[PDB]
Amino acid sequence: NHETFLKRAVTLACEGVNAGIGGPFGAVIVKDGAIIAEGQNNVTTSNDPTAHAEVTAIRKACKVLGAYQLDDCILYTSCEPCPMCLGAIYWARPKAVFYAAEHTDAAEAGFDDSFIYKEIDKPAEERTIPFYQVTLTEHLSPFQAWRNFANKKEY
Amino acid sequence: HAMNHETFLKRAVTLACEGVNAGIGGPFGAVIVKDGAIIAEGQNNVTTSNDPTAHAEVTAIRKACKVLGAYQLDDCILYTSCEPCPMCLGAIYWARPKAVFYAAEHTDAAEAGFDDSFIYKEIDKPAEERTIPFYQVTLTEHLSPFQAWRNFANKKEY
Ligand SMILES: [Zn+2]
Ligand SMILES: [Zn+2]
Repeated sequence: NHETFLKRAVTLACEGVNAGIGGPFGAVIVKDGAIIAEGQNNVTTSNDPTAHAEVTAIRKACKVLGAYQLDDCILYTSCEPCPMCLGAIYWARPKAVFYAAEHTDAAEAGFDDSFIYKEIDKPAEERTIPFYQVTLTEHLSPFQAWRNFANKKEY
Repeated sequence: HAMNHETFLKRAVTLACEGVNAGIGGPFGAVIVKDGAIIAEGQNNVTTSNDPTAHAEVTAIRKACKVLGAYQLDDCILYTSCEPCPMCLGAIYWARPKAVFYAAEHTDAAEAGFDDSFIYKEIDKPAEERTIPFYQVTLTEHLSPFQAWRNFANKKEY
């Protein structure tokens, strides 16, 4: 069944492109043998650069589950997750990920997937989008608030 | 009142503290600035929105794009209370603001119990050996989406 679900993700990626929804990426999230949510890249039609197929599928699955974690779920994606989506997977915590195409296939199609992976390893200020650290005396204050917030929900 | 980077970062830190104390979510805040003014603010809201992608930076990016009616953050600067985790660093690169300023570091988030540092380390592990394993499966049709894209005349690049 892993192949079946991955084939569905690839079909969704093609359909997304051909219907003008977005980019060539699709994803499916499964739990207990049932698809709980699907996603297609929809960045340009939703004015949301975070609306990658995997992110969209994660958001929709979490809404169906009424949860912020993907306990016992498997994510199937048409292409290896980019850094944003790999991060989203680690915050959502499904049990496994299956993918077909690789980041190099996305890069060959003109996308920044590979470039972003490489930017992570560059020194912060030399990144194409520079990242500057600034010292603030109260930079740990949010963490102190968190420690003292009795009704917190960990994530 | 002259503004500087520290002033926008302090607003991000205030948003992080107030987001925790109002029960919105985690100890992280962010603001997006354009033309010297804040155009969107974000607070981590993962557990109240049932959305593990709702980090402060992602929320601020989403809101700013809605304000601008765009999917890019042309000429914007992002200020965040803590160094972006891998998800948010990726979101920044897909949104394309000009620069990012941050106060606390990934090590501070890790010391407070968050997975920020862990995820950066996981990127470098072989896919199948990751704590959340990533399995590549060969499908004959794996390039079909990209062929569709190359042939879709009205595509909008991003
Ligand atoms: Zn992605
Ligand atoms: Zn983040």
